[PDB]
Amino acid sequence: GASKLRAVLEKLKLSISTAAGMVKGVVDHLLLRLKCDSAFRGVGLLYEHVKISAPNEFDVMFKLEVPRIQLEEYSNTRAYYFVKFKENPLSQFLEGEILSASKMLSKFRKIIMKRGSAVTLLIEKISVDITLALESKSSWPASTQEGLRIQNWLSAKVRKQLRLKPFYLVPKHAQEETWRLSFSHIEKEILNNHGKSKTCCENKEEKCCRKDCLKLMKYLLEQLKERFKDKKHLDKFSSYHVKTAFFHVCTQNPQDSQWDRKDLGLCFDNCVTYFLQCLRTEKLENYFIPEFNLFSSNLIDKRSKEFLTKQIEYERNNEFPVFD
Amino acid sequence: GASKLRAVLEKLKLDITAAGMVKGVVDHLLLRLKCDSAFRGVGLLNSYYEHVKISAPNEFDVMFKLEVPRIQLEEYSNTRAYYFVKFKNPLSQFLEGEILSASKMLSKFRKIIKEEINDVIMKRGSPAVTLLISEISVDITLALESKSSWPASTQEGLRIQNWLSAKVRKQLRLKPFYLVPKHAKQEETWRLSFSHIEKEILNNHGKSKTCCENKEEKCCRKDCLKLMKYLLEQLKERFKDKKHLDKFSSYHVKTAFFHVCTQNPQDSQWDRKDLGLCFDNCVTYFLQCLRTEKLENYFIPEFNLFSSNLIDKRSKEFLTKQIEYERNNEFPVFD
Ligand SMILES: Cc1nn(-c2nc3ccccc3[nH]2)c(O)c1C(c1ccccn1)c1c(C)nn(-c2nc3ccccc3[nH]2)c1O
Ligand SMILES: Cc1nn(-c2nc3ccccc3[nH]2)c(O)c1C(c1ccccn1)c1c(C)nn(-c2nc3ccccc3[nH]2)c1O
Ligand SMILES: [Zn+2]
Ligand SMILES: [Zn+2]
Repeated sequence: GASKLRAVLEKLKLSISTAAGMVKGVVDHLLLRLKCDSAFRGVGLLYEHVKISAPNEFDVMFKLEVPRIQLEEYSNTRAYYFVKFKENPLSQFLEGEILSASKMLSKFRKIIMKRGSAVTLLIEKISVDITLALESKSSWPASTQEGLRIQNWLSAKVRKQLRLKPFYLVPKHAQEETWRLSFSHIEKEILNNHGKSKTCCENKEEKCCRKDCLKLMKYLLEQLKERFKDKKHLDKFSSYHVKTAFFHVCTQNPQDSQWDRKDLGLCFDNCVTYFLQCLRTEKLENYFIPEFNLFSSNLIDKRSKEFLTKQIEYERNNEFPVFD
Repeated sequence: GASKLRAVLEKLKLDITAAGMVKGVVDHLLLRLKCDSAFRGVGLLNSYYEHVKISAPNEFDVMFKLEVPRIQLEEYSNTRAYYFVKFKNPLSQFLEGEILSASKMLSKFRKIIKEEINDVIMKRGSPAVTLLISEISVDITLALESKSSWPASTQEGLRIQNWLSAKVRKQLRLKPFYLVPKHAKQEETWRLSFSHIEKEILNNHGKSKTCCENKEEKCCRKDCLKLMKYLLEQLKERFKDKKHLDKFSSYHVKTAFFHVCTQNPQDSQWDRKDLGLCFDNCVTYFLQCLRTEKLENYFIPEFNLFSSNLIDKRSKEFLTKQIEYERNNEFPVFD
């Protein structure tokens, strides 16, 4: 039954660098204007399409390095932090000793169109969501110590090299002045360098279906969210849950031969299965922050997960009619 | 006879505390050099110390790097490896016309180091300075760092695509390259250096990313390289009172080994069980390079390390005879 999945992927691919050229013009302009300011002088780039079905909705991130940062964990949430400082161009945005996300974002929007993580620009069909992020080159927070468990797949050496890279903090409510950990750069680097073999997907002998499986999962969730957009059951699910579950599946299946392209049908099915399991048991560990449960009852209620479970099982039993 | 090979490797493994002493000197030198405007951005390539000889644990090798932004290279004759350094300036005090003088820069480098050393002893281009700590030796090399694109002479080198992948080769070529002062057969030229890339490929050396991180994936690449280098070191020692082997170096061994890695890209061609054959096939390849007088620089394909203009055929024939004898008699020089 994988032929239908292949048809779906063909249609998704036929739907580019033009629109991105327009977006690039606008983003370079905005970054120059921001760089003229004392507080955002170090602003910089770390295009991405959050929804695979929306080729004209872009997502970019403006970073800003914060040297010698001091993090205060909010409420043992493992993912949300106050940003204190350990000579400070962000002093304009302090509320006591904490960097205020409110003031910083207010000024950021000022320099920058439409309304945490911060601005939606139009450039008649193209939309661009811009998120502000602090960059830190300090070691990763202690809540990540047991995350990114790629040692049996991409290797312990790669894990060390990745953990030597910066981490990011985006403004997000937990209490209004908290910042949330972001590792989207690591997710991207893994997705584009995803095999146990370094030449994975560089030759016919070593073609795998990891990326295709992820795209099919994201498209399944997007189609289901669209179809039931009039109900509220699926409003809290996002491609972040899909990507986290996909990375967990990659950890469970670390060999390239478990992702042979010929087995797309099974591989995708496996992905679906794991996601469904996560829904039923209400457990989806953040891939980088293992004590953060994205499927906690404090975040998504039981009924929403049961509804998504039923809809997905229906789709799989009927060869995914929502793909059409 | 692979058991003897593994015995040799065991003995080579069995103090490197010594580095401590090395570090103590190195840091201090770097402190002093950083007070000068010309050497303001000096640092360690980074690992403070390396060893060019597997059998000289007290003989260390250090590279001090210094970034030259907006560098302009001009290739000497068509050497493909040697260049004059010009600029597109804290180094303007060493400028002879429009070209950076290796002689003046080196003179100042060693002057500063000598004055700092006096507060260790100094021995009199590339290993700019040799310091003897206590009774421990440290060869220090000055290198310019350029973060611009690699020179055009390297465009078809580093052919690791079928071994370490094309993505890895692109990432490696995005790293800086280095220029070490070195005279050419002309005394104000600089020679390309990629020893950082060499270290990276040796310590991340398999097609599989988990090569040598578990029992199922142990390969014998590093052991074959160690055995080749020990073979050369022992042969150069045994015949050091003749000049026949003075021009051969661990660089030749390493270059030939990397070529063999390109020829045998699969981890299953380096299974630890097959150490004996793998090493043999390394020796053979090196031998081939000696007979045909051809050993392309792994990063600069048109620079022939075994050219008749660099090493004459008498030396290559002597080394071939010695190596073939050793291989036919189960390597008694290892003892
Ligand atoms: C990925 C992502 N898909 N996505 C999405 N998928 C859709 C599918 C159909 C229709 C609409 C859709 N919208 C979305 O809205 C995000 C955002 C995001 C995208 C861009 C900018 C900001 N946010 C995000 C979220 C919802 N959660 N999240 C996150 N939760 C965390 C918890 C702990 C630690 C880190 C965390 N990161 C995150 O990054
Ligand atoms: C000679 C040498 N050419 N070379 C080189 N030639 C090039 C030609 C074109 C492009 C790049 C090139 N790089 C190089 O990088 C060295 C180094 C070295 C190191 C530090 C400073 C200067 N050169 C070295 C090594 C790698 N081994 N080695 C050595 N092996 C020994 C074994 C036994 C006994 C003594 C030994 N000495 C040694 O001298
Ligand atoms: Zn692949
Ligand atoms: Zn190995």
